[PDB]
Amino acid sequence: QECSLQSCTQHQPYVVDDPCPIHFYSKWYIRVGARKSAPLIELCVDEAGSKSPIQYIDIGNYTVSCSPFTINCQEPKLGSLVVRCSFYEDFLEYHDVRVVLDFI
Ligand SMILES: [Ca+2]
Ligand SMILES: [Ca+2]
Repeated sequence: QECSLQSCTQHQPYVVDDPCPIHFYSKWYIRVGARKSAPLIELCVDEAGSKSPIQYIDIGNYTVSCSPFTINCQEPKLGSLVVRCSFYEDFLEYHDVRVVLDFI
């Protein structure tokens, strides 16, 4: 699975369905420009055991929450929305799943 198609209300908050299978850890990124060779921008940061959206001056209010991960329902302006799914016993064994949105 390389992409996940999900449905939500355009421009309103949406808890993203995590496509990572059992025994995989999830981390959310934007892949800049949807270009494989480009940087991955991490969307959430852990502080004192809780996760919060990184306040990028540019990204705006795209990330509504990291408890749970919640976006405004739209494609990111800066690139693709990607979750990295990492196997619980081998962090070098992972697969990235791009999330794309249909609108209701
Ligand atoms: Ca990617
Ligand atoms: Ca073993």
